[PDB]
Amino acid sequence: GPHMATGQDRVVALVDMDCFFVQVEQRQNPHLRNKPCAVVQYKSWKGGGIIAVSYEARAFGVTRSMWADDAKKLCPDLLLAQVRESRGKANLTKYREASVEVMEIMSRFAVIERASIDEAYVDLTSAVQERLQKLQGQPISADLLPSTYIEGLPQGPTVQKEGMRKQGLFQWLDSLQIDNLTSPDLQLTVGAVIVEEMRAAIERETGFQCSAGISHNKVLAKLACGLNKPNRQTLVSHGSVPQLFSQMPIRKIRSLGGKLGASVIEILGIEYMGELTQFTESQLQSHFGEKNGSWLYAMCRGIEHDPVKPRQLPKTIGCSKNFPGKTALATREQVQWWLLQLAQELEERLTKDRNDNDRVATQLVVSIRVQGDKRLSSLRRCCALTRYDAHKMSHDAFTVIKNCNTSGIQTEWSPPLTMLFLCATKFSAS
DNA sequence: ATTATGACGCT
DNA sequence: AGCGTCATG
Ligand SMILES: [Mn+2]
Ligand SMILES: [Mn+2]
Ligand SMILES: [Mn+2]
Repeated sequence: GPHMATGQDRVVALVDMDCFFVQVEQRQNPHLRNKPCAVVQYKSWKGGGIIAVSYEARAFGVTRSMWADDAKKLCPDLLLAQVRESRGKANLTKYREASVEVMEIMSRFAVIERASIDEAYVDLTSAVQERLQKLQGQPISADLLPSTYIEGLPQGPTVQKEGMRKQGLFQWLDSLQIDNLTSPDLQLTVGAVIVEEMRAAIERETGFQCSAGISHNKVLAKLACGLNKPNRQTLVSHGSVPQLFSQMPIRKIRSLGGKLGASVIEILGIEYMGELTQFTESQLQSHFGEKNGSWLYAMCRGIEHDPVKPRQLPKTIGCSKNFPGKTALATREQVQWWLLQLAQELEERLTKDRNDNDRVATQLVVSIRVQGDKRLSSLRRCCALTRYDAHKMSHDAFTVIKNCNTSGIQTEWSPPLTMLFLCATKFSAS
């Protein structure tokens, strides 16, 4: 009735860089621009594993996780850029620095939450109130929203993509009641104006294009961002949620793409996010736990309260390498050499971090995988991180993993190691 | 033999 | 603390 809280109090955007590592490489090498191209890690095994794909190449079926040799079967003219290798491993510094460029631009408009190397949520509620006070009642011109889709429109009583985008936007803007600064649809619209400006600033100042979603919470903003890529933004209003969710597979919503979403589907006998509305909050909590159940109950109605956290920097700084199949580490000298390689990269990144961000890590986490273990991590052990020195860090990691060697020979390592991972955590202002 | 990250929930 | 899940450039 009048006391139902519809979760329309915030304006939240999710900005995601289009095929990010590809764009970084295309900015650096103009010969790659506007071409089918992909970014690969390594090269010897099947041409390298693809981790990013330009939209031109996606049209040929090239995807992330493809081996480049297989991708070349789909797209023989595919161009490839390789991630830098340093100390025997992939080194992603170039992409982390490019990410910082984008994040610093976004931070000029509002508080952001770094959600990945190429995406950030934006809490625009306050910026929207500001812009609405500046608009002094003036209507919102379509010219202010030149790359915005309104999800669900056009509807009701041109066969070109841009024509439909414009028709839907016109329908939306024509319905807009711009006379109260408290309408959630108006607030979302102003949010989209701001996101147009933010995306223009990112492209002007970095060369990088991005997509974005604008809605009332993080989950809807992320979902919205995916609806119209690349180089476009999408507004998902509260009112669009019933129709949008009525045919939305459950796995498309962030956090439901894995085992939990599979159990929602199997236990409840449903397929689409909207079907969740027919269950009581207690029913959902009974199957999926109190937190998940309350979250699902609100989220299938378009409502979620998870805040945009004020955090532009990563909480951990880590280094990892797999040693698959026959290249697993089987001698103590091997394990120690690779721990040193990882620790040297970690030292370099940590020292840069301390200089840039006025903080120091205080905990070192060591994770390994042993051959024949199905898990991603066989074992995790922590120890104190008291100095940014790679030799000490690698000695300490060896000390906390040494008792895993079930070999009679101390020169051999059994069972061989298929993964090493060093992660610095628990940062403190320095 | 996708690999290299990173956040967060659970107990 | 150590383990598992989700995301996935
Ligand atoms: Mn992206
Ligand atoms: Mn992303
Ligand atoms: Mn992606």
